Amino acid sequence: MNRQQFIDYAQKKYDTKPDHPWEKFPDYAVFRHSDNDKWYALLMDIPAEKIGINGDKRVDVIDLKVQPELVGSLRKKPGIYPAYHMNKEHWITVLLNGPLGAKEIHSLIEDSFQLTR
Repeated sequence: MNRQQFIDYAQKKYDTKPDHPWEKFPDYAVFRHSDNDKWYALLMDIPAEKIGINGDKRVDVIDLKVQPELVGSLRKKPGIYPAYHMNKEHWITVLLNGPLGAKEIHSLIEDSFQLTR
């Protein structure tokens, strides 16, 4: 799943419009509820290095909130890394255009959504 397919899925399955809090980073986009304004998804374009993957290349990742007892197990899957720019005990960073399946990603997007309802 890529950057495009992601922002679209959010718009349809949640009717959420992407926000861009950072002026310096036009790409970084957050997804929150209209209720409590709580972020449940953080889309970012970052240097592969910042999350351990090598190669002088950039990557598109999304940060999702999960239950602290699942962070250890999830991070063990391929394509899931430690939370970047977010709290590591509560957040997860999923690599887009990566080995993680869109289905598995959709459910994680749901989990982060309900965890911040």
